[PDB]
Amino acid sequence: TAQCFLRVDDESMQRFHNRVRQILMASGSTTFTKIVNKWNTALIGLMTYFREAVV
Amino acid sequence: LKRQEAIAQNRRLTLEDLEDSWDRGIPRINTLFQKDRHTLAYDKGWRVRTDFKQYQVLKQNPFWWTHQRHDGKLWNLNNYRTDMIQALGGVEGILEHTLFKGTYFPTWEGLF
Amino acid sequence: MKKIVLKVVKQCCGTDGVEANYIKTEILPPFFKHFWQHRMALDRRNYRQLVDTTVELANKVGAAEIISRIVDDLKDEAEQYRKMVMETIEKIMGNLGAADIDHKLEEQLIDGILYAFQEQTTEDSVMLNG
Amino acid sequence: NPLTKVKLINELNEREVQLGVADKVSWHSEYKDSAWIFLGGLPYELTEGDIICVFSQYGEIVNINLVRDKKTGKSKGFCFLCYEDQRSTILAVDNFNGIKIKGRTIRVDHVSNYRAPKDSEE
Amino acid sequence: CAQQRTYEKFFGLLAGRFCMLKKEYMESFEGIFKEQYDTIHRLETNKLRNVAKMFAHLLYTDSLPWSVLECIKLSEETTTSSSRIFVKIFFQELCEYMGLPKLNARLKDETLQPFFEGLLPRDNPRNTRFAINFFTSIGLGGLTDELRE
Amino acid sequence: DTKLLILALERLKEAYSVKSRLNQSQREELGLIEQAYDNPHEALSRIKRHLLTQRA
Amino acid sequence: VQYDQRLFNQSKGMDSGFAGGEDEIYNVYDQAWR
Amino acid sequence: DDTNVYRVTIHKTFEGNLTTKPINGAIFIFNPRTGQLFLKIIHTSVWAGQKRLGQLAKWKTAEEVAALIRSLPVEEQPKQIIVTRKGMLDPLEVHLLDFPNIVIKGSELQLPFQACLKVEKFGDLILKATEPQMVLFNLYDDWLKTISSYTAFSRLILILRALHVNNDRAKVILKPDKTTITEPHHIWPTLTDEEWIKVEVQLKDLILADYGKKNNVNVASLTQSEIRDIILGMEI
Amino acid sequence: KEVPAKEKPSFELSGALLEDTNTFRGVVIKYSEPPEARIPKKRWRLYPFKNDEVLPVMYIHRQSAYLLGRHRRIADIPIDHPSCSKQHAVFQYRLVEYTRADGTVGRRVKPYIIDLGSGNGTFLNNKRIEPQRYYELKEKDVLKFGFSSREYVLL
Amino acid sequence: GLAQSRQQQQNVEDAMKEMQKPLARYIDDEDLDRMLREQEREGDPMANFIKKNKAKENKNKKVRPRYSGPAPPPNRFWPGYRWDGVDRSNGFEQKRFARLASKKAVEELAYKWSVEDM
Repeated sequence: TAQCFLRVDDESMQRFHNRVRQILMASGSTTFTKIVNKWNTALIGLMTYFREAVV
Repeated sequence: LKRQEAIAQNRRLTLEDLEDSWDRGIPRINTLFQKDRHTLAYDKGWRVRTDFKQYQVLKQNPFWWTHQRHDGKLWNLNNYRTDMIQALGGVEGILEHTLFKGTYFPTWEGLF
Repeated sequence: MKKIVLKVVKQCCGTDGVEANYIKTEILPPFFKHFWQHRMALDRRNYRQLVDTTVELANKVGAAEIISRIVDDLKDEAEQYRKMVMETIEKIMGNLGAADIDHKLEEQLIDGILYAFQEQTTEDSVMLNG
Repeated sequence: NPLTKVKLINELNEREVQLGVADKVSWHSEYKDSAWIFLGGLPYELTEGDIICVFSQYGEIVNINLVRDKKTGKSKGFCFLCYEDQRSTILAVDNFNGIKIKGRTIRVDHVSNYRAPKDSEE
Repeated sequence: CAQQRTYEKFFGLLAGRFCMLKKEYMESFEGIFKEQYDTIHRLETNKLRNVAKMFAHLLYTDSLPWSVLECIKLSEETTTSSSRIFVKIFFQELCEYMGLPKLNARLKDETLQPFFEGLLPRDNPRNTRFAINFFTSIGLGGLTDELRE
Repeated sequence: DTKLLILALERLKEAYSVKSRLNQSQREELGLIEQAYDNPHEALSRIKRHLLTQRA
Repeated sequence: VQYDQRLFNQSKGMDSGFAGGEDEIYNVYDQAWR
Repeated sequence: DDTNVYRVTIHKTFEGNLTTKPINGAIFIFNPRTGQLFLKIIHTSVWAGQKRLGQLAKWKTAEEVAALIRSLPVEEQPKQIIVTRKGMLDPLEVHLLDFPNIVIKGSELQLPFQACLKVEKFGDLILKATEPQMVLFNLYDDWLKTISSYTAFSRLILILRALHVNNDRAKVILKPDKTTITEPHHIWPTLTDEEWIKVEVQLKDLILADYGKKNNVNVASLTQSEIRDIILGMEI
Repeated sequence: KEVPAKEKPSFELSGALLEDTNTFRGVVIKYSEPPEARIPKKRWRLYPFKNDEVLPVMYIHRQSAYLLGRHRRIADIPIDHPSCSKQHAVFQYRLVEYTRADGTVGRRVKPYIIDLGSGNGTFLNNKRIEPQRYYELKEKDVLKFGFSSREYVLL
Repeated sequence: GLAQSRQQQQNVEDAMKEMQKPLARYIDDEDLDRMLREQEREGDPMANFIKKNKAKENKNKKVRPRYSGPAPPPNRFWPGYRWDGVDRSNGFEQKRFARLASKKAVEELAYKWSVEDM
């Protein structure tokens, strides 16, 4: 009957940008595999809730 | 349909929950068949307490909308690693890293 | 009754009466046929009594006659049976010695105890002292 | 003494499940090529048909042997059951041990050699 | 496409993008269909579904000639199992895209339609009765007629 | 009754996976959690003791 | 309904697996590699 | 491997007598690092006109081997060649004058490439040929994506030795179920790792059982160094 | 020649093996509930009438099965009737598949009655019933305890 | 009684797989495309078109009849259950089934516990 077009709200991408900003801050107090694992947890926490919205 | 078929007949669900591959459905059917069904069925009122746990212990959770023992693992990324291997070759690090002065390692599959 | 006759074989062969060829002709072949099993190594009162009889049987008969009949059992897929064979070997070789073992037997026992050392699961130290 | 062997055979299986013994060396590779099992502690009100009905759950007994006395008796308490397959004897000695039927408990063991009129322990 | 867990509509889109881009892709690709159904007994119960919906998606979005169905042989003597539940989820899954009416017509209304053996087997009162029974069981029954006089 | 208390204690135990932790407060938190583990009924009635008469 | 015992007890828990908010402890890739 | 350059089939003619037919032969060259199998055809037409046919193949082989060395590029030619039992150290020495830096060595690692004539895709290719085609096949089918060349060699020579000592049960072991399909561009079946090592265990049990049946030796009475010496083919 | 032997085997059922499974505290009960036996989902009550007027009322919505007999020791529903066996007839609910006029299919609660093979037999509608089959009970039908006529009506 | 029959069946299958069939079977094979057309393949509306009802013929390994269709408990070794096998045991099948399921769960949690800080 209809079509549903989807985009990501600006507060969500702002929250993810500030998220990776604090992992850049925490890079100086932890190692490299820890901040890459933290990047990965943030990327699953974005993408598995933003599956069709990331495209 | 298969539950009412097994009630109408007198058989047992031996391996007929395998056509749906044991990990399908948005509640992920293997959540029902686990160790803690009778206790985690009494954990009602969830997915909202985890969102209020941003007003608790300082580790910010990116998983406020789910936890695996009630709605299940909603994604199984397992073959992305294997396709990363097949995209960079199975010798993706052995030519680069000195495995040769690690020991005499001829196999590189028992490495831990 | 297996436990009772396993205790009887120990104390009935140690003084003067039975000789070597008598035992190694008709006493020990059914002893290795019917008693060296997996069910007797499980019960500890049957686990200890087998090796405690086999010590005196090796005192009466000899070293390599018993060992060369149970040296091929060190490559089994059971841990407790290999532990029983290892306790048998350690008690015979600590009581009797190793002069009776020739060049046709020592590589078998060394390879067996190395293969038992490679594939043990529990944190026991009886194989270490063996 | 008449029913502590039930506890002994139960502690064997408990030690097998405790130590983590695989099926290749879990006491049943020593009793191969034999579908005969010995029974112990049966009540005297049991016929051959009831024994077939209670032990045909894991396969029908091909060869039954009750210890029927010569002239003055009816039964003693022992029984021999020869199934089709040896795994049926495995499941029968692992599952039908420790149960009770009308009072006195029964026990299941292996035979592995040949049938005998009286050699076992009452 | 045949192997991704649950089917992803992304493939009947890339696939279609080719399948109407250059003339060749549609021809080759259709060849893959006719080739495909007439085996379809190897992969089953999953890949069978992903591939079935794969083709239903092409038909629905077109970019594929409506006559690929000349190969589908509706028999119930000569259909075999996994073939049968290939075509099941095929129509049943194509059902809602087109809806029943817009399918019912486009299945038939095209005039030139009689290329197939799928529905039109107006032949002996066996595979004719078997069609009706099948499409009633698959739960569409959007086309059923009386050829029994 | 125990089937909810064990849920609450595991809900509290989930937030403690790293062990670079603090000096007194959260270590005695996990100590009280494991004391409630070793004795469910003692903490179960201690909740009731806090639950009838304590409001300051 | 007679459920089989093989389907039962295949996974324990009452935790999450996504443990709290500690984003350093490798939640992904549930099974092994070799 | 140049053992199967000459081989005689078993047949019965229209007469009752028995004779020999010098049918076509094979030359095996194997690379254990990648799995490449260079299979050279020796047609029947060179088996007529020449004399001492059982002694001239050792001189006819090395010319085609040197032509293969000249045909392949610089980075792919070998620095060492491990031949079979010695009849070719001096012919390869006089034929490799254009490439002096290649070492020719005869070792104790004999390999049953004659068991490679027992598989069917090699067998119909070696029997039906009208030209020295010089085919280039692969034995490490899809193993390098998961395992190394080391485990691949340790699997391949065991399966080939099992096919050599008994083609019957080593043929039925490689198809353990009725769902053991083989893609046309490969020669080995496709199956999971647990049944890979299961097939490995039962084929080394086949080899040890054939040894214990041939020489009347207790299998459990052999040390694992001796089991290694049997499983590689050491002269005992 | 008089007999083969004076002893011989049996091959007959003892009471004991059947008894341990089905216990009235002093005796075995015949009638294990069939697999589709379930709680009645309709309102149902068995009313006894001595002569057409109310005596007790037995609520049948509680259990899947109900036993008829001579004393409240054994059977769920007892009668002061000297020519009723201890086990007389059994009331049994079941789920069966059904089809309605429209062709719609599904699971229906049906109650049934079966004689136990009691010493004096049983009757429905003032007509004798055969033993060893579940008869379909219909609303208002009369149950009675012995092959002719009796001092109590059950509805 | 039946283990020797199983040995005869596996030896005749061994003979037909060895003396007539090649070393590797392909996709076509003239046997597998027949078995693929003879699969069950649930989700088929044509099942009730040719079958009346799931009746009970003389479906047994021998000529003698077989036990009816209630549900027996599983016993890890798929048996020839007949002549009144009504679910009496000491509880050894269910206990070790729960043990092996718990082992398969704790190896999954132990891999997690080992992979934490890597």
